[PDB]
Amino acid sequence: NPLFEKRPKQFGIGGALPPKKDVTRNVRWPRNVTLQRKKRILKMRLKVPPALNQFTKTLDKNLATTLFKMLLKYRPEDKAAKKERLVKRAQAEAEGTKKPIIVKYGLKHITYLIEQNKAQLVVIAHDVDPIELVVWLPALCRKMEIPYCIVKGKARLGSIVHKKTASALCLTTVKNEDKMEFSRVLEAIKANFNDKYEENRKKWGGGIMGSKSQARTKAKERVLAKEAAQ
Amino acid sequence: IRTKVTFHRPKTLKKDRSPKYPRVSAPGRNRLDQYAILKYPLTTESAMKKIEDNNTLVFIVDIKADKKKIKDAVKKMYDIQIKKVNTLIRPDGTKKAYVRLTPDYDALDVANKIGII
Amino acid sequence: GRVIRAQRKGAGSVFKSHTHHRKGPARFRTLDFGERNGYLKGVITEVIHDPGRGAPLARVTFRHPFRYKHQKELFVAAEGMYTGQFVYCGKKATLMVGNVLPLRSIPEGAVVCNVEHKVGDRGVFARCSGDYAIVISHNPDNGTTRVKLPSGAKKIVPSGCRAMIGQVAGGGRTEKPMLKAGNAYHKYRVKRNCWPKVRGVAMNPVEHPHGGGNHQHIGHASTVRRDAPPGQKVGLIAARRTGRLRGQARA
Amino acid sequence: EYKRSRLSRNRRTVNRAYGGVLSGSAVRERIIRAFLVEEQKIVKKVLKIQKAKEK
RNA sequence: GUCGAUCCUAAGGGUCGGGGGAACCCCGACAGAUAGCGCGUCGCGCGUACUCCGAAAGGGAAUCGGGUUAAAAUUCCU
RNA sequence: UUUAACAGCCUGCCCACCCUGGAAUCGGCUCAGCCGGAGGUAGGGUCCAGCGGCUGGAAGAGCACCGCACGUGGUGUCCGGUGCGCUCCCGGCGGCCCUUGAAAAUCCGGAGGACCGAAUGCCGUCCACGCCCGGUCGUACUCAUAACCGCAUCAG
RNA sequence: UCUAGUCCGACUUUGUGAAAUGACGUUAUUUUACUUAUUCCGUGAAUCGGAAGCGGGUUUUUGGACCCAAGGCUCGCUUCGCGGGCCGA
Ligand SMILES: [K+]
Ligand SMILES: [K+]
Ligand SMILES: [K+]
Ligand SMILES: [K+]
Ligand SMILES: [K+]
Ligand SMILES: [K+]
Ligand SMILES: [K+]
Ligand SMILES: [K+]
Ligand SMILES: [K+]
Ligand SMILES: [K+]
Ligand SMILES: [Mg+2]
Ligand SMILES: [Mg+2]
Ligand SMILES: [Mg+2]
Ligand SMILES: [Mg+2]
Ligand SMILES: [Mg+2]
Ligand SMILES: [Mg+2]
Ligand SMILES: [Mg+2]
Ligand SMILES: [Mg+2]
Ligand SMILES: [Mg+2]
Ligand SMILES: [Mg+2]
Ligand SMILES: [Mg+2]
Ligand SMILES: [Mg+2]
Ligand SMILES: [Mg+2]
Ligand SMILES: [Mg+2]
Ligand SMILES: [Mg+2]
Ligand SMILES: [Mg+2]
Ligand SMILES: [Mg+2]
Ligand SMILES: [Mg+2]
Ligand SMILES: [Mg+2]
Ligand SMILES: [Mg+2]
Ligand SMILES: [Mg+2]
Ligand SMILES: [Mg+2]
Ligand SMILES: [Mg+2]
Ligand SMILES: [Mg+2]
Ligand SMILES: [Mg+2]
Repeated sequence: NPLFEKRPKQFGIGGALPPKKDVTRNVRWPRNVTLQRKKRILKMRLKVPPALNQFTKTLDKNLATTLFKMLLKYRPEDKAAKKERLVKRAQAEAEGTKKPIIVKYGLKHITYLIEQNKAQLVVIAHDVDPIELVVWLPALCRKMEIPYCIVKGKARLGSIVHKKTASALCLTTVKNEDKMEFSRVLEAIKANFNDKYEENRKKWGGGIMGSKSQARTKAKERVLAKEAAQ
Repeated sequence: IRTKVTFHRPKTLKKDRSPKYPRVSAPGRNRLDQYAILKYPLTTESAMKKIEDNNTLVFIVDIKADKKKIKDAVKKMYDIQIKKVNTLIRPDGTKKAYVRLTPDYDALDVANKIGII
Repeated sequence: GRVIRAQRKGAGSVFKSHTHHRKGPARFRTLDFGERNGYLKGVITEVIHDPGRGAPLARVTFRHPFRYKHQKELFVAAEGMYTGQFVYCGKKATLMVGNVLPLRSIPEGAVVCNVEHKVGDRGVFARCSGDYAIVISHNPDNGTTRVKLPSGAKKIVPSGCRAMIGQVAGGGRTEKPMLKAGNAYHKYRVKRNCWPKVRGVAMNPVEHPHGGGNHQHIGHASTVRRDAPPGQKVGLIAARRTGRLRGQARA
Repeated sequence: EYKRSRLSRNRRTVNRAYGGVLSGSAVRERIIRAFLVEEQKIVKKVLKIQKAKEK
């Protein structure tokens, strides 16, 4: 149809009004949003002492899935399941047995198991606030020669034990049918956290400047480098 | 994406009150009924002349009664229609209503029924 | 003693500025992308009088960069501005009287007015009638510019600061004698409650350090130190010198 | 007294573009300005095309 | 309904949040997820932190003759 | 010796504006200015003010006068002039300022044209006419050599 | 005989570096670098930073106007009419 035509718009300074644009990075966010974003930046700007920097070195994604898959096989019983077995026992008692194998949770209970040396694996959340609750757990596990790992997500740990969040999980003993793969997981975990504990005691974290600052700094050093050859 | 640089609080659902118990056990009784509104007719000489000269009935009414309620009270009380109602607050603090009946009704006839004439 | 006149002004009350009939603050546009990179055209609609301000003001209409609406502005009028004139603001605006340019784009020796002190503050310097600033030199390394202020002082400002080309209109106002107390009355009636002034030596001791005595006289050096507390700091404050300014002093 | 309910429509309108807002002379000035300025833009556009191909 | 108050805003007053303060109180929209509005039929669009008080001389929807009382009327009667 | 709001029609002040036309031997013009090839004078128009004119309202009213009775009837209310006059309102021009002399509610107009009817019956309609509705509070009186304040019915 | 204010020093807020010099791996002084504390300015927080394309070595005679996208490509489609995706940007 010859009646149809192209009506291009010439943009630019003093030109046609630009169309709707994404101004997300310029939004004047509420106070709550602004503070949480500044909080993230401030943590990485300051130097992080080694005891706190060790929590950034979380378990690898590939190994985390395998570890979490095993944990799902030892979930504690639910509220409905817990009641269902208690009525089966009441009838059994009226009519005239094996120790369960499940994950242990609770910081107070886990710490007792670690001190008693009955814990075979300790899983620690990296996002516990306040962090003082678990900042000392890696040291305790290392001193007791118990393998430990730091995984991402206290909410993910809580979901295993049917709770909103869980600071840490413990495995006192795994079922004999899967003690081989569990042993392999311990070797990988022990080689990444327990073996590197001594060398991580002097690794200060943080000190990372912003993207604009880094680009500006990199430009300055190029001038110095460009003048070194001449 | 956001096309506005100013953040606006998003709309959120609001429920209507559904109390588990009523705050008041029962509604209060009507304190401005027809008898309460119409206290008594005025039988002064000035008031009487308006019964025949203007077909108007002069009443002393509750100070909290408005022209709308006075009109309905007279309709229920004496079963008569009103052309217009004029009200004033007397120097003694009471309210007086000048009630003019429609031509279809005769104030003098109604006055005799009331028992003032 | 009692609180002297100089002390009572800070509390506000009857010494607040008389601003009922003022047309609003006179300032540049808010710095935006258009002025930082290119230029934006405006049109002068009317030149108006602002009570209490000698310099005339100019109403300028701009096309909003990204909204469908007009953008109204109030500028301190430069000498030579006229209604219907096109005014260009931005980095690439040409050097003509009335245009607003960053100091970086203004050559040395130019006459400018309403110069920004901080980039985007919309103009704090050389705003009174007949006053202007002179661009002295540029410092590309530091990204700063040297300008001479009306008082004769040299100041460093960042090259991004904007300035209007030309001098403020209405110059020569103070040359005309007032000749009358009433003319002074009308002048300050629309400024603030500062006129007439009663001399301290005419007051009693209770209300001024200069008051009292069987003859009207100060009785002590009128030069007072910088650190004198309020109520004692009257007269020539921290005077480096006194007397008629002869020789290099009056330069 | 200009309220529509109180004044007939013919008394508060002028049958012309910008009627009741701009005088006839002002409307004439704007129409000529709009046409002439638009024509000049076409001349500028064509003029730069001839110089653009210079190479 | 037609005269006023009532409505609007002026100098200013009283305030949320925030910041101060042993507290009475101080500052007063200045440290902030505004109020909501418009159009369809609950959805879309818009949305700059006060829907407050502040004038019987400022701004402002609409009533005119004639008649009537011992005492009321641009209000009662026509 | 009178003529209300309101309704219609007419009139068209002082300005502003439009058409024709093209000006020195310059003209027009105010008490004063001042205006004209950026279009004067002149000729013909448009618009704006009105507390202007006519009619309706409305003589049936009011007022005056003469009767009859002791409510009721009749007659008249007409035709001109005058102004550095007075009070109020408006118009237009000019002088004055280092003084340029509120805001908002509210209302009107405009730019734009998403969307929408009918094959002619629907749609649209700020037109005329008809129908219904109208809250609350104030309202008497004095406003002063006696109703306010001054101890009072006070020469303030 | 005192006091508000004000000036001045120390500690505190208060961290990350470098160099010079000095004292006994610590350490004082001086100058300077960093940005996140802190302070200030601007806005209805509207094109900031970096790197590409493009250009070479986006708007200036005028007192106008300027928004909600034309167009192209491409899926669904209860199809030549609606609803999406990517360019235009
Ligand atoms: K004192
Ligand atoms: K004074
Ligand atoms: K003096
Ligand atoms: K003295
Ligand atoms: K009022
Ligand atoms: K006024
Ligand atoms: K009447
Ligand atoms: K009227
Ligand atoms: K009255
Ligand atoms: K008296
Ligand atoms: Mg009343
Ligand atoms: Mg003096
Ligand atoms: Mg004396
Ligand atoms: Mg003294
Ligand atoms: Mg009124
Ligand atoms: Mg105010
Ligand atoms: Mg208060
Ligand atoms: Mg509070
Ligand atoms: Mg604010
Ligand atoms: Mg907000
Ligand atoms: Mg209000
Ligand atoms: Mg009010
Ligand atoms: Mg008034
Ligand atoms: Mg009276
Ligand atoms: Mg003529
Ligand atoms: Mg007549
Ligand atoms: Mg008669
Ligand atoms: Mg007068
Ligand atoms: Mg239109
Ligand atoms: Mg009265
Ligand atoms: Mg009297
Ligand atoms: Mg009087
Ligand atoms: Mg007394
Ligand atoms: Mg720096
Ligand atoms: Mg700020």
